[PDB]
Amino acid sequence: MGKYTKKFNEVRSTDRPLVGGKCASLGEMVQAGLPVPDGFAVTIDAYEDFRDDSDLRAELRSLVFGVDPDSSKSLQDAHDQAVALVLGRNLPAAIEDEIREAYLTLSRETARRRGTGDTDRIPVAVRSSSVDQQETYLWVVGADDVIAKVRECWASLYTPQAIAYRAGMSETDAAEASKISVAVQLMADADVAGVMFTVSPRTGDRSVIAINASWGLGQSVVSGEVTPDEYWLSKIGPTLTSSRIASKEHEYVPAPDGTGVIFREVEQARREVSCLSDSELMQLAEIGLRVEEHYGCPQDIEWALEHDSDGTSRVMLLQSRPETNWKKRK
Repeated sequence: MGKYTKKFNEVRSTDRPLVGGKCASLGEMVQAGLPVPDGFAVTIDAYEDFRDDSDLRAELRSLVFGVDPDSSKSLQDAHDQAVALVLGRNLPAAIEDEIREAYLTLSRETARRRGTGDTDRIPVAVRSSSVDQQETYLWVVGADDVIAKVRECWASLYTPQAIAYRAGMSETDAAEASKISVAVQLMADADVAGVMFTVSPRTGDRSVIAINASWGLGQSVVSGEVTPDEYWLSKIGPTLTSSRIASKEHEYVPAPDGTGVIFREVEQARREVSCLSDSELMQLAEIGLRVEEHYGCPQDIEWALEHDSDGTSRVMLLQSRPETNWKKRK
């Protein structure tokens, strides 16, 4: 059937009926040639056919429609019971196996691409996706945890707040507002990571690109636990105009078992070397231009770079927002 998961490369914008907003979002981006972490959507029908396999639907509705919406003890109660069922009832085999298979596919493809161990335990993020509250689990490892966290996502539909808000609506609306999708995406396993601005934070010059980069996970650069290398390009060209290479003393990497990060020392030989090649700056610079023309304002981008087993450098776009000062001023 194939009804329950869809790879990101195949999700379009016009798939909002089946994957929701966040996921059709990520779909248009890949489509616009913006390289977001690879993964798949768990489609709205995974949750839908779950609640329809037994009386589960009637009972959750009953619970939501039952509540004293001005009593907190009423919301707690309904929340508790609702969640127990959402994590508890049997998941239909067709749903479970497809989610399992989609994850194994991602893990094997990735282990091939990264040229790392094919151990079916690739770390992923799992994040909820309303059809029109964000739940996020990071560093999820193995098919069992993916299934477990996908269910947690479905359960977050039944917070005190979320219940109270649907308890109001017409049955139609609550049914439509109970639809959910789930995104399963690679955690980065960055060789180099960092941030990029398509405007100078300092001057508000919108004709330059600033990249701050360090070894391993972007966390060391985002949290200021390392002194990054700094590069400046002009957009016209693009032309590299300036670099400043630091002693990069620490990095974060994935934990071996994939469940967290670990802080460690960058060994001598790598500390004072430039962590981005001239071709990689140009890759990054080009993605910044794409990303900024897509959104239509200057960006503050968080990126990662992986070197694939064959050798090609692959840039991942992890997050992106308007650059704050440009925005503050405006």
